Amino acid sequence: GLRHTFVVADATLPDCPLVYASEGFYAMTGYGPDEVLGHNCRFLQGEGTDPKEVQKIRDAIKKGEACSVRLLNYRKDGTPFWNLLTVTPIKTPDGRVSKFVGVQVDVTS
Ligand SMILES: *[C@@]12=NC3=[C]C([C])=C([C])[C]=C3N([C][C]([O])[C]([O])[C]([O])[C]OP([O])([O])=O)C1=NC(=O)[N]C2=O
Repeated sequence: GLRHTFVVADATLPDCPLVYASEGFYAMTGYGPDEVLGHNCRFLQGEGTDPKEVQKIRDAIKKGEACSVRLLNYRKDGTPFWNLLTVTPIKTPDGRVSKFVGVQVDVTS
């Protein structure tokens, strides 16, 4: 298949911190678990990140809906790369959102 990464966000906490990331996620971005875990994924964002696309993710999280955007992210070394992101809400049986799962694909080609 195509190369991709994977993270899990804990919705039971208010700002959706990351609680597990795939080895590809650390290797793609250059950040380590000690600088990724516990934090919201937005640290990957930067000057060229489109605020309208960011808005689409922020609303989907509030609304508990899946979303797919294309964002300009930045590695730890500041170099940019294009990240196609799909966020999926994971619900408990009672309809409540417990976790958000994100597949990140570098589509810089
Ligand atoms: C990020 N991946 C990512 C993965 C999950 C599971 C979730 C829930 C969010 C992301 N984001 C977005 C970020 O965490 C945040 O939700 C948005 O920026 C909108 O909220 P704010 O308050 O900051 O406007 C991801 N953002 C990225 O830029 N790159 C990803 O890989």
